[PDB]
Amino acid sequence: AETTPWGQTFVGATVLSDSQAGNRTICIIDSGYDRSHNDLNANNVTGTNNSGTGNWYQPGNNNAHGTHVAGTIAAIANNEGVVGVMPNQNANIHIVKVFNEAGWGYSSSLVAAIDTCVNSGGANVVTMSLGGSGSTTTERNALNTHYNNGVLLIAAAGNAGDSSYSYPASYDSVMSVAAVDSNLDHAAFSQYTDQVEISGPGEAILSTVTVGEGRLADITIGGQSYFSNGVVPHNRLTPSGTSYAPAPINASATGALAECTVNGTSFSCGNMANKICLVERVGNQGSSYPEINSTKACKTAGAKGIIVYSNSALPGLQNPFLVDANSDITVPSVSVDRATGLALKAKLGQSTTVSNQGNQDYEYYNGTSMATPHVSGVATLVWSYHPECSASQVRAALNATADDLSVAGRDNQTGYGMINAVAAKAYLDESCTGP
Amino acid sequence: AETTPWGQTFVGATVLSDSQAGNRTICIIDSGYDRSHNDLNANNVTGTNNSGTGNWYQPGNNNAHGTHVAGTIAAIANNEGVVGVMPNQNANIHIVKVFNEAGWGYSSSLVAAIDTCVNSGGANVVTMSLGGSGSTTTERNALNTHYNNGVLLIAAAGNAGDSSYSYPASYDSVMSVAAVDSNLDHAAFSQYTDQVEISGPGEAILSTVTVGEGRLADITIGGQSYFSNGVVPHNRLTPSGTSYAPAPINASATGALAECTVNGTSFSCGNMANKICLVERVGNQGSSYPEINSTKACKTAGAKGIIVYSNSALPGLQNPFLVDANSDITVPSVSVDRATGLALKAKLGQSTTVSNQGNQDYEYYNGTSMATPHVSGVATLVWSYHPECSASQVRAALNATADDLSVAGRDNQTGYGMINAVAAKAYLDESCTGPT
Amino acid sequence: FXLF
Amino acid sequence: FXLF
Ligand SMILES: [Ca+2]
Ligand SMILES: [Ca+2]
Ligand SMILES: [Ca+2]
Ligand SMILES: [Ca+2]
Ligand SMILES: [Mg+2]
Ligand SMILES: [Mg+2]
Ligand SMILES: [Mg+2]
Ligand SMILES: [Mg+2]
Ligand SMILES: [Mg+2]
Ligand SMILES: [Mg+2]
Ligand SMILES: [Mg+2]
Ligand SMILES: [Mg+2]
Repeated sequence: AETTPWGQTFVGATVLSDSQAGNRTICIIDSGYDRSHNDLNANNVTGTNNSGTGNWYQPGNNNAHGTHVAGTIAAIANNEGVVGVMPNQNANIHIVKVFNEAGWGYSSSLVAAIDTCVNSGGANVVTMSLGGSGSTTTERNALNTHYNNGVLLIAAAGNAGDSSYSYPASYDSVMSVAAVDSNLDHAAFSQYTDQVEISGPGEAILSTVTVGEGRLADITIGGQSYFSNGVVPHNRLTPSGTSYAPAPINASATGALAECTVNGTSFSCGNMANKICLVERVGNQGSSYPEINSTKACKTAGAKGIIVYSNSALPGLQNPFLVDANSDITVPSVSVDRATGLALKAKLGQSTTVSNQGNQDYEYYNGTSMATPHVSGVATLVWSYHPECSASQVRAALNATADDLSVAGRDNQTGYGMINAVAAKAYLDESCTGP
Repeated sequence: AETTPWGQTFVGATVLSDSQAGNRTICIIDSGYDRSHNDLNANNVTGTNNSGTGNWYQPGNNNAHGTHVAGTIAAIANNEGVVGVMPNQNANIHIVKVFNEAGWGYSSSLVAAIDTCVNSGGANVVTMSLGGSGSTTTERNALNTHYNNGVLLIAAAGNAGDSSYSYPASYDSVMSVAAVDSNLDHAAFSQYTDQVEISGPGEAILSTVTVGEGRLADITIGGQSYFSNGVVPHNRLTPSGTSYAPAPINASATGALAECTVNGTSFSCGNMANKICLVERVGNQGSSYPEINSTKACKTAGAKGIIVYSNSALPGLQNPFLVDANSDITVPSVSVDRATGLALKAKLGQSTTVSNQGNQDYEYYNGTSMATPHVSGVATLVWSYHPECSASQVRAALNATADDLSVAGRDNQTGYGMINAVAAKAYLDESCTGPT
Repeated sequence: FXLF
Repeated sequence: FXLF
């Protein structure tokens, strides 16, 4: 079975066709591409090795970021795993691996990596889910030159949760991409600046990861799965010295579904022994990490499994940090969006199996790095319908057709709004400058 | 006696009166102001303390940067020490101390410091000889608002010797200041960007420092001192672990003056035993630190004292690092500009005394931080003649009247050129928008 | 210079 | 955040 992550549907990639994408080339400057992955192996992908990062097609260990980004752009349609913006093995993809497990390892600069994308890869679009706080004139000039030469540059705004400028995203020649969740709400971590130009799916984004390094979750009732609805395994963290470290609980639990009622700030769980405890999330991640509150309420009650659903404040699918100071959550717990949580209410009392599984080939990630490939992927797809238009014209089309979010007009949190593939295409259908 | 550093003369501060400066207020965001200094005590100065940096008027130890900056702006004319851009005790100065000896110690942000300058200090001009590599929208917005609200913002471009952007200098609302030497040559360390807007004196700048923490040099012949010519005590560094550390030679040496001959890159020093060795500098600081070459040539020859003078490539007064890997230079050595070195040739054979002394109240510094106060000081001085013109108009006047340097037109190294007080004043004398 |  |  193949799943279509919410982000793919929201940006409109599923309704268009990448049949002509062979006329476009997108270069991914990131941590490599796991070419051995079943959802990525047969893509029209190439790369240019660098002495400092080994093989572009071998990310290495714990360096799956680039593979996740690539999956959002081109996970192959094949009845397994997921699908990317251009899933039919048409688009040309070029890989430039600048990051190793330890960090940046490219023998040269970002400018050099971009040069490689253009000169060696023939890139039309260069996507960069990375950045730094520094800026220079030489770099600004180099990227402006590439942009004016017809290369569309797109980069992540950053996840610092402040107004700081991250580069290359903050240069005028590059599209700064912000992250939003499945309810189109601004992601708390997404940096907000006057450079932020457009938004894309960036919270709880399911995609491909280096084989065996992923993790998934599931909820089953009546022999049917809620996987396609979006079930996120709790990103559990427990104390590890002077900090916190990942301590995932991968197991399955089965029992009658029961809900811990939320009244004000108090919980009414009753006896959850031998049951799968459904509970509404109290509070939200931002200045703090409250996931542990609703989760612990269930555990303390004796729950065998736990399902936390989004509250009205942030109804979209959330993938928050489950900070477990006392390591109390020793049972499998997951997160689902509000709509799914309310649907589960009608199944109360029925046998339910909740499960978290490790050693998977896919995983849910959060980040402006996840929003970026939705934007660059769509940019490439839309551009394939009108390859004669320039990068600046395509960029303008995306901005002009984005769905306005948050407060009316362009804002620092979401830019012009949510990218819209269908609308952008219709725009260029009239002409390279729109109607 | 009182000395007028070259920078003061070059920017026109010595020919434009500060009699009206009382209608202006310049705020210095830096490492404090040593109010006990004779050249700074009697200024119309105030400050706003911050919980993390003690008293603004007490820099503490080894935290004299702000005092050097302040001296360039307003060292008082009092027949002693030096003089600043506005030396007659007229300008109003407000101090905000954001740096402690250990580094940034302000309890809040740069924006908060600028807010204090305006709200508590009533600042018309805010000068910032500091910066960082990071930039934010909150900062950009806040500074743009202060600028449009009538506050002139001026900051140092940075000393990294590359094209990187240092902030606040690199925001559109702030004047990014580059450094040049006494020959108007671009300082090798001055960052070059498309934000660099104007240049000011930034190499071998003599100014006030925390009392007793300074260092000075002197050359005396026939009982007459060359101090006013500009004599820089060699900033000597010797190996310290995996790096280098300051190892200044503070002593006095007296002997007949003799010159070491230079032919291309070769030396012919002869016998310098018991002599003060005069030698032309071979090479210049930049990608390397060649000061040790000419200096060592003299020392090896037996010199008891050394005077290195500028070559034709960079004839201005230089204050380079004397990297002494083998700790060879154990005698007092100094640096003087080309004009001075050439003038010393007439004295060959005569008893010459070269001395470097610590525990002084003044010192030579290099940096875009030194160029910045010449620019902000001059901006304040010029603006005092036309207080009703806006900050934006004054900024435009400074740029329109700067003396073009380097290549024709504005360039990333020197911006519009060397600030010119007299020319800027003439521009505004016509109107706030200059000639029509 | 990180991934986002 | 240094002096220049
Ligand atoms: Ca698939
Ligand atoms: Ca909006
Ligand atoms: Ca004086
Ligand atoms: Ca020029
Ligand atoms: Mg941008
Ligand atoms: Mg942008
Ligand atoms: Mg919007
Ligand atoms: Mg106000
Ligand atoms: Mg600027
Ligand atoms: Mg500027
Ligand atoms: Mg006014
Ligand atoms: Mg110039």
